[PDB]
Amino acid sequence: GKLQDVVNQNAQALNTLVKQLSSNFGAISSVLNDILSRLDPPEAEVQIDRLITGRLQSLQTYVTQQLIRAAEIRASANLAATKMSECVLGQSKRVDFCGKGYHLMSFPQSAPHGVVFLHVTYVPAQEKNFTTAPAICHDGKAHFPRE
Amino acid sequence: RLITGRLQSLQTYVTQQLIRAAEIRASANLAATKMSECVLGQSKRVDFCGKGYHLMSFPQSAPHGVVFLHVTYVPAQEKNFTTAPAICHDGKAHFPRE
Amino acid sequence: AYTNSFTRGVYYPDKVFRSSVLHSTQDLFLPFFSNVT
Amino acid sequence: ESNKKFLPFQQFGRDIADTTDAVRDPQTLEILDITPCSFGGVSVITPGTNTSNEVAVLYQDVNCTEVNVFQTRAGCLIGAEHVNNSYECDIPIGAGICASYQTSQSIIAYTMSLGAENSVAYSNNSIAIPTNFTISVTTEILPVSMTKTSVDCTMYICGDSTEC
Amino acid sequence: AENSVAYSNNSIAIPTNFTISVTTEILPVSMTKTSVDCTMYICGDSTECSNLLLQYGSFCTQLNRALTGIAVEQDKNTQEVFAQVKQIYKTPPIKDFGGFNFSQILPDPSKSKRSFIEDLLFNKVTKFNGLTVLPPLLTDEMIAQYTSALLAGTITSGWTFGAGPALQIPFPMQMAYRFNGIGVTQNVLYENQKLIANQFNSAIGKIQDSLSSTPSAL
Ligand SMILES: *[C@@H]1O[C@H](CO)[C@@H](O)[C@H](O)[C@H]1NC(C)=O
Ligand SMILES: *[C@@H]1O[C@H](CO)[C@@H](O)[C@H](O)[C@H]1NC(C)=O
Repeated sequence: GKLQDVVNQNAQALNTLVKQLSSNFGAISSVLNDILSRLDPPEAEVQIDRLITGRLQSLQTYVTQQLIRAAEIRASANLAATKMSECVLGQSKRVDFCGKGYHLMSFPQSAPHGVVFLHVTYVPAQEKNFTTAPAICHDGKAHFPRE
Repeated sequence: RLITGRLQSLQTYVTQQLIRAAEIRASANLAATKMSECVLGQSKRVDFCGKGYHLMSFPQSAPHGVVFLHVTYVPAQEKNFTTAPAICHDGKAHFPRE
Repeated sequence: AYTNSFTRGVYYPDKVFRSSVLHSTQDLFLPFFSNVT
Repeated sequence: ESNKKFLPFQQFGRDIADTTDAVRDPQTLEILDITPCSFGGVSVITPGTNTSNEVAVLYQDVNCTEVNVFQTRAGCLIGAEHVNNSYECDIPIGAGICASYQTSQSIIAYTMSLGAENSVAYSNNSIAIPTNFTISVTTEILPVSMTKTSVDCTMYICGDSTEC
Repeated sequence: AENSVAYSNNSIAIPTNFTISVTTEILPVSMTKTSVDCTMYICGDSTECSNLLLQYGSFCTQLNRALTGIAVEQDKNTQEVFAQVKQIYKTPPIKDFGGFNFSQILPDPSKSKRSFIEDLLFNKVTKFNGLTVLPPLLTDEMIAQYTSALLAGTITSGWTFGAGPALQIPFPMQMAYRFNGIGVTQNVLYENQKLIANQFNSAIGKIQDSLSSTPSAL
């Protein structure tokens, strides 16, 4: 749903861009030839001005939302480029970066406009209670485990 | 004239909201990362979880935010010494293990 | 003679009631620390 | 019936946003508070039509007196039972209320629970050590690119129009 | 301030003591879920204005879509940060954590079941046109229930609870693991546990003062 959500957002933004052609923006008609034929050039210029200004903003808005959206994808392409340098091309020690567990390795899989990481992690299981001791004394000296 | 003036005033507000909300998402992704790596495990990334040698961190909530208390170990009271890369005892070089 | 109008000359420019507000308005006010004849 | 104490000569009331708030009645010199009559949005809480066609309607920021009828912080919830239990969130609503379609079956509206309780048997000499393991393989999906779309000025705005 | 290290080719400096300093980092995570209506803001109670607005098409079918996506995301931001642990952990009724004192960060039942420090942060930081502010999905009582699970899980289990089944370990012993992870042997902590517990407790206490003294911290 992450890669699909990217596709829908772009298509809806483009469809909204097209459908804005069927708006008067305070002019008489939304068709360029209809307003041209119906009226005289001295008057059609005002109606031409109303449409183009309405269509400039509609094009201006689309690019701005594209610049904001494209910067949201660059922050995901920089994370995926980082999850491949550190998870795939080496073993990670950053917690929850390459999956929930103790990271072992990862395998990239491509996808349409995206990438899928399969994070192989080692998960402990079957815990058992025990009794611990910071150190043990045998000959009047304290012994600490090495590892 | 009014509605066009009010459309732009509403259009501007949303655009500055989209730019500002993307500045908060870059802080919610950092705080989510400072909790996976500082709180839920001990970090070895320098100055990520506080200035020092990281030991542990404790999250504290706040209104529209989060506060991390980064427990770090700071060395102190340095003393000069004289060092040696290796020492020779029987014609062989000895290097420290750790 | 001339004298210094320290802080006086301030009036209510309207009827409205404002509670704990630093309202800023432009109207004909007596300039602060002016010279009263 | 307000509570502000206007000055003797004052007939208006205003907020920081220069919006009219209180008025003094000219006939009886009593101050009146003005609150705009309730507005908001309507949201339809529904399980999938693949499951059922029974929906619950929420009116945002309403005291239920302006519209079986549950009143929350998000607004007046109509058509959803209120349960005193607490399950995982299914459909978010707000302020911790999550509605879900469950057992016949209808739409409930509970306060979501923050996971299953657990308390670690912690002492000052007890340690737990794993004895086995599992090799779990999880999947992470990340978008990396978009569609390279370009739009022409002349063709989009003034398609086939020299005058434009 | 100027400083020049007394550097030679056989001189090395080695620390002999240490301090356990506890620093504070503040990060914004969410905003207010604000929505604005087209008809009410632009043409509030005006049929004539509303009819002419329809000529612009769907300019503000987008704006209600843009402002909603922000709001549904502001709830994701809060969910990624806190909602990371599954089981809601709890501290034991006893508090003998090797001599370490967590009362200033752990919830106290003498209150909003927040802690001492969380309350300092909450005390410190403090419509006619379709400006509807939506409520956050996770109320602040749930969020502070989440940070107690992380606090209680860390104290009793260490880092073993974010990686799988939660395995308990004494807090005096867990810090020996943490010390051993920065190049310092275990016996440094055990031999100086009494000093270290006081250093940890003293440093935590200064946190409340540092927020309480100056209000520019948050
Ligand atoms: C005006 O004010 C100044 C200083 O504020 C004072 O010296 C002077 O006497 C006043 N009067 C005139 C007529 O300048
Ligand atoms: C709704 O109105 C009732 C009057 O019966 C009042 O007591 C109550 O506080 C109101 N509730 C809200 C949530 O505004």
